[PDB]
Parts: sequence; C-alpha cells; structure tokens
Amino acid sequence: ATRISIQCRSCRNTLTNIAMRPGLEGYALPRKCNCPLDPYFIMPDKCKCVDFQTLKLQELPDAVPHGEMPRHMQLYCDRYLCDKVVPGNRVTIMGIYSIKKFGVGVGIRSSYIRVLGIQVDTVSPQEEEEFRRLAALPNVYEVISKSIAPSIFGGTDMKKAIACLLFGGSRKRLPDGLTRRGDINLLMLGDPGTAKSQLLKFVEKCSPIGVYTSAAGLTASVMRDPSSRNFIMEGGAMVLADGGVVCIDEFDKMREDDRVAIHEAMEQQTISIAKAGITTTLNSRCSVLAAAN
Amino acid sequence: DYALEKEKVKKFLQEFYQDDELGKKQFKYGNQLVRLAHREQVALYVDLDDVAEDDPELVDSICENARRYAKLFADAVQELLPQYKQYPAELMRRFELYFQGPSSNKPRVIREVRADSVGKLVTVRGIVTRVSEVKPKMVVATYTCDQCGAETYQPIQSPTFMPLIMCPSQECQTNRSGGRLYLQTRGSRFIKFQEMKMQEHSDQVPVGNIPRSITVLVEGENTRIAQPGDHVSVTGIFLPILRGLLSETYLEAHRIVKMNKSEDDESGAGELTREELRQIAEEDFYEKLAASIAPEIYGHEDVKKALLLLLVGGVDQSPRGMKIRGNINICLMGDPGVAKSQLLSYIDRLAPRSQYTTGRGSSGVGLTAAVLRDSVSGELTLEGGALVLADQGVCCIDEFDKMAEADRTAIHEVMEQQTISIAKAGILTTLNARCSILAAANPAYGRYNPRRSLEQNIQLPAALLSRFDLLWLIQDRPDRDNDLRLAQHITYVHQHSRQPPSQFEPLDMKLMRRYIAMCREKQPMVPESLADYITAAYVEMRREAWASKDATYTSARTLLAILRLSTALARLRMVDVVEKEDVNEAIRLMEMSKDSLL
Amino acid sequence: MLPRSPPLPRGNLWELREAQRDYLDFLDDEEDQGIYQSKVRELISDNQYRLIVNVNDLRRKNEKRANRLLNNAFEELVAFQRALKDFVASIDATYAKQYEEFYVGLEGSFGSKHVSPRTLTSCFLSCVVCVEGIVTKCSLVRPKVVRSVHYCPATKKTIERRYSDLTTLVAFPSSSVYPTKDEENNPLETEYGLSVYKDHQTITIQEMPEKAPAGQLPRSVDVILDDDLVDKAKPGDRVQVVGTYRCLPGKKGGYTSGTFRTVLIACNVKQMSKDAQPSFSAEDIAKIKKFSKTRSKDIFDQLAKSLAPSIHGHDYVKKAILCLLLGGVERDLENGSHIRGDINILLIGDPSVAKSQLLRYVLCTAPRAIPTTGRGSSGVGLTAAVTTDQETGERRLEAGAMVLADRGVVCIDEFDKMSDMDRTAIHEVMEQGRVTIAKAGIHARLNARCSVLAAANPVYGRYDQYKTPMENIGLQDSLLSRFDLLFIMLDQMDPEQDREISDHVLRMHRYVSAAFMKKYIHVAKIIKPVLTQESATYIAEEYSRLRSQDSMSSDTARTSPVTARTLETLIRLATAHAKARMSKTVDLQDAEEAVELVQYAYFKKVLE
DNA sequence: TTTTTTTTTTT
Ligand SMILES: Nc1ncnc2c1ncn2[C@@H]1O[C@H](COP(=O)(O)OP(=O)(O)OP(O)(O)=S)[C@@H](O)[C@H]1O
Ligand SMILES: Nc1ncnc2c1ncn2[C@@H]1O[C@H](COP(=O)(O)OP(=O)(O)O)[C@@H](O)[C@H]1O
Ligand SMILES: [Mg+2]
Ligand SMILES: [Zn+2]
Ligand SMILES: [Zn+2]
Repeated sequence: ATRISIQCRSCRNTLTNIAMRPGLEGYALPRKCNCPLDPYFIMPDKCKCVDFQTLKLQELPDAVPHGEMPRHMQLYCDRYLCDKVVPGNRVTIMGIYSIKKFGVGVGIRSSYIRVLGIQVDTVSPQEEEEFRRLAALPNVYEVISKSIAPSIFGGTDMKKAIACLLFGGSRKRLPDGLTRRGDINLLMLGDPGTAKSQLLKFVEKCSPIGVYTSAAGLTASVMRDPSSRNFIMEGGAMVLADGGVVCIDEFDKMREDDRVAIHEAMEQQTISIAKAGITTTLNSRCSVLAAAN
Repeated sequence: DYALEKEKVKKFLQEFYQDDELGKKQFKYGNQLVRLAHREQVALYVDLDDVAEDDPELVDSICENARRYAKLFADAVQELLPQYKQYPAELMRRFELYFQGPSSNKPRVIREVRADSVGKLVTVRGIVTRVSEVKPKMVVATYTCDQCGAETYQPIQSPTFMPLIMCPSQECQTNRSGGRLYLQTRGSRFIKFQEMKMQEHSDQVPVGNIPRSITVLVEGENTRIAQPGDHVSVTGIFLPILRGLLSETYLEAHRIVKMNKSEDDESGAGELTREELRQIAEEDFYEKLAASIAPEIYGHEDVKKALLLLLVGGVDQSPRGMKIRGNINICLMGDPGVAKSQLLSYIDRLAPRSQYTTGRGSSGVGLTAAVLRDSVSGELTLEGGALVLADQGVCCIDEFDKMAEADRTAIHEVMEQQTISIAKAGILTTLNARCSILAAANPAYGRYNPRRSLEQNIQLPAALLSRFDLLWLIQDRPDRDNDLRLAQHITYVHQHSRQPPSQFEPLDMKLMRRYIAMCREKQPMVPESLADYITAAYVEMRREAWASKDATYTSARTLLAILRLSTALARLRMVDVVEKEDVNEAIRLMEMSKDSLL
Repeated sequence: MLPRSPPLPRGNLWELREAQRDYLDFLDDEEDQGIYQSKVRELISDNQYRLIVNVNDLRRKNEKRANRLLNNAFEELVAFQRALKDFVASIDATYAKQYEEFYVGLEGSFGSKHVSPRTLTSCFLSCVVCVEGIVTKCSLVRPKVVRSVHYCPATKKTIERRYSDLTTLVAFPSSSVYPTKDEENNPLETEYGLSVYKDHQTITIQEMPEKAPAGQLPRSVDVILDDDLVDKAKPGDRVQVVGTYRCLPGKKGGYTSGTFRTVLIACNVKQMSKDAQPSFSAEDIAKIKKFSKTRSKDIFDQLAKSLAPSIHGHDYVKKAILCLLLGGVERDLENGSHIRGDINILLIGDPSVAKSQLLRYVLCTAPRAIPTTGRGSSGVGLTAAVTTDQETGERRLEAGAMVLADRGVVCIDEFDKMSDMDRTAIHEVMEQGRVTIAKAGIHARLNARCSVLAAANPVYGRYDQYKTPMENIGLQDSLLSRFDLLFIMLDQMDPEQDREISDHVLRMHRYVSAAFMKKYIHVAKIIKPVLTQESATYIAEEYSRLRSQDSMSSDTARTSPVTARTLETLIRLATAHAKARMSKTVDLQDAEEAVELVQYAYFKKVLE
C-alpha cells in the first residue's frame, strides 16, 4: 500500500489520502478519533497498491577471504524492478543501505538495501540457406559423419549410426491413438578401453538435450523423506531428458532395480511406479546410447 | 409467539392415545409423567412421529428451531409434574427431555450436513471413535457467604464460566461493605458428560477422498451407550461453538441407536413367539437351521452343521481354579473354488460381534493389540486389534496359509487362554479376548495331491493344528452327474437371484440371529453314566492315529473336543443335560471331517 | 495457444442508480429475443441462487456499462445483485423471499483480464479477472454468519443483527460479540434456528506446469469460494475461476505493515477438460438404435473386428477384450451376498506379439483405466498402505492402485516379474471385490470392484512348444483360477504369416468407426440381460462336459483347472455377449458364442 | 525445524 485511507469504527469519521513511506516500514494508526481507544480500520476499497519483490544477493565467489561461507544481503525491489532478474544472475545494485522499522542483543536492528538501480552482466532467414544447400548437396551424408568424431578414428560405421540418433524418426499417431516411437537406441559392446568415453562426451556435448550418466538414479525411486517420514517420488534422469539423449557406460554396474526399470522404460517409454503412497506416471522421451563391456 | 405453544404441547402431552400397548387406549405420556413425578425415571424421549399424527405443523416448526422448543417442552413438563404428584427453577429439575427423530426425515451422512442446517434437528450415521470417559459437568454452581449465612446460585451455559466474588445480596453488602463467598461442590448440581467423535463409513466416500469427522457431546442419560469402533446413528441438534466470524461446530446428541446388524438394535423386541416355539420344539430343529445357513451354496450338508455349533458354542468350566474354554475353532482346508470365502462372508453377517480379516493383509500386531505413540503428546497408548474388537463374537481369517509365519504364532495365546498379555515399553497388561476363530486355507500348493500324505500337504505345526477342534477337509473330484446338479443350481440362482425352493424355506437372517441368542443361555451339564462311553471313544482314537500312516497329531486336547462339541448339540435341543444321542453326533462329526480322503 | 474465452472459440459448432436501472433494462431481455427471461424462470424451476451472465451480450447492449463493470467490479456487482432480486420479485415474490440474497456469476470474453497467476499483478486490484490453472489444495468447509436473531425472554421482543466482514463486497468489519444484554435490564438468548449462516472454503490455484518458464517455483493465488460454489473443485484439476481481485489489510497492535494479502473472491468456476462422453446427439442415439437392429447375427463379430485395427491376427483375443470392455451383471442376492460381474484376462506369449500394444489400447479406450507394471508395484502399493499426515501426524489409509480404479480397468504388464509375496496380495481384491486391512492402528474395508487385464512373459524366455502348458507358466493353480481366460499368444515361424504382418505394419507406417465404439459401449454397458431356460440348460451341460476329462481329448493338456468358478464365467461371457446386441434376453446363440471361446482358451496341444 | 529411545510399516 502506498496511498492509504482509514476510517473510524463507531462515529464513522474518515481521514483519507494518508501516504505510506517507502521501504520496509509500516504505519502507526491513531487512537484519538475526535469512540473507543483504537477505532480506526483500513478501507480495502480505497488503497493504491504497487508490486514489490524481495531478492537475496550473495557476494561474488572471488572475494571471499577463503575460510568460510560467503555472506549475503537482502534487497527490496519495487514497481518496475520486479521480475527483472532470475536466481543465477550477476548484477550491480545501487541501493540505499537502510534499516527495518517494524517497531542476541539489546539494540540490534535488521538491515537491507533498498534497490533503486539494477544492471545485468552478459534462427535467421539467411542462416536457413546454409542448411538448405548443405541438405541439398550431393554428398550430404558423409560430410556430417566425418565431423562428429575428430579425436577418435576408425570404423566410421560406429560414427555413421550416431548421425541418425541426433535426428531420429517421426512420431506417428494412428487413428487408434496408438502412437509410435520417435527415437533410437544404440549399444557399443566391447572392452572398456576408454576409447568410448570420448564418444559419449562428444555426443552429450553436441546434443540439443543430453545427459551422460555413470545420485538419485536413472528411473524414478520411492524414498522415505526425513521430514514427511513418508515415501516421495524421485524422477531420475530419463524423465528430465525431454526428447534429448542419455548416455550410459558399464551397463552391468547399474542397480538391479534401476536396470529393471530402465528395461521397462525403453520398452514402454514411460515410468509408472505403484508403491507405498505413490501412483504416478512420467513420460520418458529420450534416446539411449549405451556402452557395454 | 411461544406462549400459545406451551399450551398446544400440554394438550398433546395430556391427550395422546396409543393402541399397541397390547391393552386398550392408554396414555403413552400419561404414565410417563407419573413415573417422572415419583423420581423413578430420568429421561422422557418425546417421539416426533406422534406429534406428526395430529399436528403435522408443530413438527415443521420444531425441526426448524428445535432449540427453543426443547425448552418449551421442559417448561411444560416442569409445570405438569406438580399437578400430577430452591430459588432457581433449574436446580430442582432432576429430569431431562430428548427428541426422538421424526420418521419423515432421512438419515443424512456426515458429509451432507452443511451450514444450511445449523440449529436444526438432523440425523447422522457413522462409526464411533475415541469415546471419552464419563466426567461430571456442572449445571448450577452453588456458592455460600460464610459471613452472612446465605446461599446463592448461578446457572452455566458455555463450556467455560467465570465465578462470583460478590455476595450480591444488598443486605450483606449494606451492613458491612465486606465479605467473600466460597464455591461449594455439595449444593451444586452436576450431570454426566462425555464427548466422542464420529467418522464416515469409508465405504460411502468418493473413490479416494479423506473421511470427515464430527463431534458429539453425549450427556445426561445417553452416556455409556456406544463403544469405540462401532456403527451408530445419532439424532441431535447441530450447533456452533461459543467463543472472527468463522465457527467450529459440534453435534449435540439427543438420541443414539446402535445399527450394528445393518438395521437396528432390537434386543428389547428380541423375544420369541409361541408360533416360533412351534418350530424350535419340532423334532429336527437342529437340522432346519443347518440347511438355512447360506442357502445360495449347494451341497456341504455337514460343514453347515458345524458352522452352527461354532455360532452356539459349548459351555466353559472352572474347577479348582482351572479354566477351560467354551468356544470352538474351525478350519476349512480345501481345494480352490469350493465357496469357502462365501461361507465365511456369511458367518460374518450372522454374528452380533464379528470381524473379518485376511491373512495377507494384516500383521500380527494388528490382530492382537498394538502400542502406538501420539506425536501430539509423545505418550504411548494401547489400541485393540481384531481379536479384541471381536471379544464375545466370531473372528474370520481367510487366506490363512499365506499369513507370515511370525505373524501367525500371535494366535496361540488367544486360542487357549483367551487373553492377550502385552509387555511392551509403555504398557503391561492382559486384555480379555474371548473370541472363537474360523479360518480357511489351501492345502499344499493350491491343490491336494494323493502322493504326499497329510501333514505335508497341510503344513501346519502340530502345536497349531491341535488348537483347532475341527480341521475340516473339503475336496472336489469331478463327477459326471453331480456337476450337473451344481450347475442347475447356480444358473437358477443367476436367473432369479434366489435359491431354488426346496421342500421348506430358509429362515430369515433376522430371525436366526435371535433363535441363536436365545439358545446360548442354557448351560447344560454332563451325566456321570456317560463318562464310560466317552472314554472308550477317545481311547479308540488314540489307537487309530497311533496305528496308521496318514493320521494327524491327536492329543489329550481331543477329548475336550468330544466334550465341548456335544454340549453344543445338547444346547440346541434345549435340554438341560447331555444325552447319549449327542455324543454320537459329535463322534460322527469328528469322523466325517477326514473321510473326504477315502 | 491462448484461451481468450471459457467457451473454446475454435469449434463451438460441432450515482449508483444508473447502474441499477441499466442492469434491470438489460435483464428485461424480452423485446429482442428473450434470452434471459428464459433463464430466470429456468433457475426458479431448479431453485438456484445465482445465474451466469455473458458479458459478450452486455457489450452489444451497452458498451459503457460493460467497461465500467470490468474495472469497478465491487460497486457494480452490488448493483447487479440488487437489480436481480428486483427482477425476480417481478416474477414470483413468494420465491423472491425464500432466499436471503441472490448472486450473479460471469462468463464470456474479457479483453486483457484473461491472466495466469503469474501475470496477476497489482494493476488488477478491484477488477474482474479470469484466472486459469491447477488446484493444489482445499480447506475445510466451515459456516460463517451473515445474520443473527436474538430473543428477550423477559420483554418478549425479538431483536436482530446483521454481520459483515472484510470478505464481502461492502467490507465493514463487524464484531461478533453476540449481544446478551442490549439494555442492562433484560437478558437475551440467541436463536440458532432463525439465524443465517453460509459456507466458506479457501483453495489455492497454481500455474500450469507446461506454462511455467521452468526456471522458478510457479506462482500461486488464493481463492475464496462460497455459497454453494464450495465443493466444486478437488486437488489436481484444471479450473478457470472468474472472480474479483481484492486486497485485504490487517493490523496487529495498532501498527500496520504496508504489506497486504491479495485474494480472489470467486464468482464462477469452470472445469476446462471435458471428462465424459454422455452428450450423445439424438442423431447419435438414432444411429445407435439403427445399428443395434440392423443385424443381430453379426454385430458382435463386426464390433470386435473394428477393435484394434493396428494389430494383425489375434481375433480371439480381441473378442475377449471386447467382452472385458462390456462386463457382466453383478448380482447381489437378498440376504446380502454378492457375486462379481467382471472378467479378468491373462495373456502369455513370446516377446513382440503386441501384448503391450493391446494393453496400451485398452487403457485409452475404457474410461478410468490405470496402468501398472510387475516391478514398479509392490504387494501393498497395489491395494492400500498405511501412513500418516504432516500437519496432524495421525495415521490414515492411502489408496493403492486397485482401489482408485473402481468400476474400471487395471492393466498389469510383466505380471511375472512380480515376487511370490506380491501376487498373494491380490487374491482378495480379484474375486471378493473389496480389500480388508487390519494393520497397527487401522481397520478398514475398501471397495475395489474392478477388472484385471494382465500380460506375462513365459518361463524359459520363450514358450517351449514341447514341455506342457503347466510348466511354461509359473503361476500356482490357486491364482490360475482367478483369471478366467488364459490366452497363450504363441508365435509361429511359418513363412506365410510374416508376409502379411509385414504388409500390415508397413502400411501402418505410410500414413465400425473409431470414435463410435466409445459411445456404443458407453451406452450398451447399462443394459442388464436376464438368462432364459433355453440356454441355462445348455450351459449347465457344457460345463458338466468340460468338467469330465474323458470327453476332452487325448494328446491335449489343460492350461487351467476347471472348477465351479468357470461355470459363472460362462454366464458372464454370455450376458456380456448379449450386451452388444442390446438384446436384454440371452438366447441359445449366446451360450454358444461363449463356449467356443472357452474350448479354445482352456485346452492346449503338446508336440514332440 | 535439532537429541535420544521404542514400536511398527515399508522400501
Ligand atoms: N457349491 C457351490 N455352491 C454355490 N456357489 C459355489 C459353489 N462352488 C463354487 N461356488 C461359487 O464359485 C465361486 C467360488 O469362489 P470362492 O468362494 O472365493 O472360492 P474359495 O473357496 O474361496 O477358493 P479359494 O480358497 O479362495 S482359491 C463363488 O462365486 C461361489 O459362489
Ligand atoms: N501382430 C502384430 N501386429 C501389429 N504390430 C505388431 C505385431 N507384432 C509386433 N508388432 C509390432 O512390434 C512391436 C512389438 O512390441 P511388443 O509386442 O509390445 O513387445 P512385447 O510383446 O514384449 O510387449 C510393436 O511396436 C508392434 O507395433
Ligand atoms: Mg477365497
Ligand atoms: Zn469516531
Ligand atoms: Zn454475604
């Protein structure tokens, strides 16, 4: 509330146009109506309001004197500074270092920084043609499969196939709603000789969405939460990868339960756990690039 | 206005006739008012169907307000009492008045009673929970000024009240301008009181919704009626709680009726008629009931003869301080699809106090009794299991071979001594659980097979096998023509939704549930002259099962079967002494229970 | 996609005196086409409080008022609801007094007001908005007074009192003192029967997941339902509330922080998703009564052929799955007994025979179908598990899968990767139809009348066609009796079938009516045919011939035992075959349609 | 909204 208006209760006397002060400080309603002691209430119909957020600013990482956890400060944004920054940004605040007035020690106050200035630190038509002509050129196939594994060399078939998984087929819906897959799966069997970890890292890096996994797990779990003392649901990786690609190594190391669930997930393309208090479904839409041993 | 209503109620109270009294037209409330005036009675359940017989208008304006009217009535009777035979007119009340619901209203559910019926006469159905214990609630506080030698009173309405320090008598104040007055718990008046919660039947809830509760303030005479974990129907006003504008509400009970049997509690009308003594006196009364138990099920003429003894139960002795139980336990080992979970579901509904439990969906502490903590108080309390809630009745456990093996030895205690002795870390006690158990199980791996003998296609440790007086053993071998009759029975059932009419007709469930309760309380004896017959029979058994290659483990606990399986029969025939004809029936049963293997 | 109207605009075809005297003129409505005088009467014949208005009409009638109503919603809705009681007294003054006050919802197309809880800024204060999103909690319905009625036992008078709080459209905070002695002389006594209370709830809308920018914790908003709008929303829905926006201040100790809490005083609710198909056209019911009469010979076969065209072969299995989708008739005798009326199907076979496909189709066809696997499902998580609450800390019984799917379908794939201790938790809920739980502090019996469709891979990985049907299935003869139909989807390597199978699937990869089986089965489900003595003597014979081993054959093994439980699966398949014909009387052509299915599903042949 | 001790359901 910025411009507030009150009213008496018994005699119905009004005292309007009262202006609040900015920042985090309230207001002291009278008690001398001119009627019982504090006869004044707020009229909700007549009170102009403005938005306000409240952020939390942590100090840069390269300025901690390196013995402890960085300290942080509290901000107070206003009408047009709200919804301007997202947790994870770098900023430069110009504010009025001040104190809360909502009236460990005897005379201690709280403190914030009333922000009044903020900063942030950092497809095309013609681009379409370098895709068009490249798709149209006669030897369009090998030009990609040549530049998708520079370090590792030998047997371009194992690189020929990987070219398709990055594009994939198309998702069809028959009249019956009986949809069809739109992704592929690959297994690279053979000794672990570290020649394949490079390839996993590459395909993960050059993917629109992609995750390389060896935590919570791959598929969903049901875990007894300390706070709730009850079971909660943990969607793992294959529910976060939407259309993306998931890379896996050492296909015999994954937890027995987890391997069962990944089997069913590649079977049906969704994970549905029916356990203690959990009956949900999570659509798994990703691509499995597995490496065996 | 109400001044003219206090007359239109006095008329009705002094004028009402009734014919069903078995006599001539007497006065239903005419006798009541005299009894109340002679302090031989406390409550006066003014029915509302009877006001709705000559004045269907007053009923409309009672169930509309029901709070003023329940005071006009208690003033009308207050005036009429002296005319038949201290300072405030409420300390000398010594009676209370309750409305018995009008028949035209329909019993709502707890979810239905909304804010549009605050302050009206309602009727709810539910399951009791957390019934408190009786505590004295004050009504008229009596103070005394020890200085001026006086007596003063004040009446209470809220769940709280502020006492007095005045002695407002102007004389005591005027003479001396000083004096305090003490409270006193002699001249005052208390009244019994207990609060209890109700919950919805988890059946009549949306598919996955949480049941809602309501609070019931039973007080006066309705106390000690309802037991926790019970189906009940309540009739009372629906009011808000005193002390911003939102309000929490409770039901103020005026009438409480137990509806365990799915209809009502008819223990008062439970007496039999001479026209029924006709049947009970017939030659083969024992054989009519046997055929009228779950008639939808063809065959099994003998199993139904034993499931009746289980419902009647033998007699229990106590010589030289050595208790012997007087209940019967029965198991129904048998092949799949022989209608065992139908027989059990039927014996569940034919018992006053019954419980149903499944072996694979119940843990061993949930059968007997469990100690559980309250995160609000940190205090451990006891909570009865299935066998406790089924104290004087029957418990039913199907899927009995699939119950976990550590959750099954918690029954050995309840089957012999019929107590439950808990010594966990909050409690140390022995609850009383005098239940008779009836269980069903599949023999070895679903199906009996003739290669392996008994005791290896049954898989019960002898210690538990011997607890069962009758381990009945059913089989189904295909038969080119018996199957035909079974099918022509079941298809008739699915056509008409009833059983085919035999020579006679099964008795109603409501009537058998009374025939049996009358047949429990006989307590026959045993004649000495029979102790030589019985003995020989028992001896012969110990021979056969000792000179055979299939027989089970028989022990000195088998004799007490023969004994307690015959005092049941002799209890059906309404005799008061066991006769040599029932011993042979018992002996035949204990033989027709393992013949299905030869 | 932007929802700029509660009625989806794409396919809808298939002083304070001026306001009060303009609303009345709008509510006349007689002289143009009589749209609202056809609705006031309509609600009086149904005993409703409020009527829904289209602001789209207010625009065409009077633009100035339509704009002044979307920007000063309070002073305009206190004048609308007055000139509505005025207009209902102008039809039936007797009715116009039964109810304390009328209400008026809204619906139509607001220009920029169609906002999400993320865009609902503080420039919409006291302005009709139309918030969309998911409900994520509810409150406990509680009364709330709006008037009292007192009484003086001494003076025989009767005084009243009108109440008002900050959750009204007028907003004066009255005190709930409940006067007991107005004048010190006489005492008072409240009369609850003659007072007036109302309901009150408080729900929390939350932004849709697929509309969040995914970087934050999506925003929320608080709604205050009331006056028989109360139970109109359960957790997990997709609502479109249309209510005024309001800020409600406070003060704790004569000193107010400027910070306020803003709520939405709803005055209409709409479920966005249509979650039923009962709205058949009279043309549709005409088609249905035609099709049900055209040919009674071939309507079942014709129904089943069109069931899952995306699959080749498996005509028997489609027939039986249709029988599932219809169901039998649940008979409950007079004494209280009960006989189930459902069919439980089991399919075993080698990999890649479209089993999972049949399951995923039965899921979408039937309403209220629940999926489940054989490892992501424990024995207790299927039926019911005991837990506690976080706010109260007292135990309760969370419903498993097979209790949510009541009167529905439960699809269990890879039913064989389920441990022995987990199947046993079903034997009660697959035949008796209700789950019984006796845990530590819980004793309950839940209704779970459902039907099971299950798929299991055989032991040895592949069906060894030489061993026997009993050694290829691990299930014991107690569970094998529950499932009344066992289909061995054996895969055969003859070169012919693969040819047409490839043809079919490839044609599918080059892309009776589909949306008609829905209505037809949703209609033919309710019919309840009754046996007749012409067939009841034929079943009672085919069973007694099934039960005799000799009449079967030699070199023929039995997949499952024939008990007195297959007898009343004959009866169920029969009265589920005379439900497609909408026949209402089963005949000898039914009790023979359902016997060959059994003769085929029970006996298998062994090779060497 | 933290430890510590004790009972019972669940992965
Ligand atoms: N003799 C019979 N009379 C009437 N109904 C029968 C008979 N035999 C079987 N039934 C019916 O067949 C079905 C048998 O199911 P249940 O009663 O659950 O079997 P059960 O004895 O419990 O078998 P298990 O132990 O659970 S495998 C029910 O529908 C019964 O009504
Ligand atoms: N008879 C068939 N008709 C149509 N599609 C088939 C048939 N057999 C196999 N398919 C196809 O082959 C795949 C088989 O997978 P599926 O049968 O679901 O595996 P599983 O049998 O292990 O569940 C499916 O994508 C399905 O479309
Ligand atoms: Mg059973
Ligand atoms: Zn004043
Ligand atoms: Zn005195």
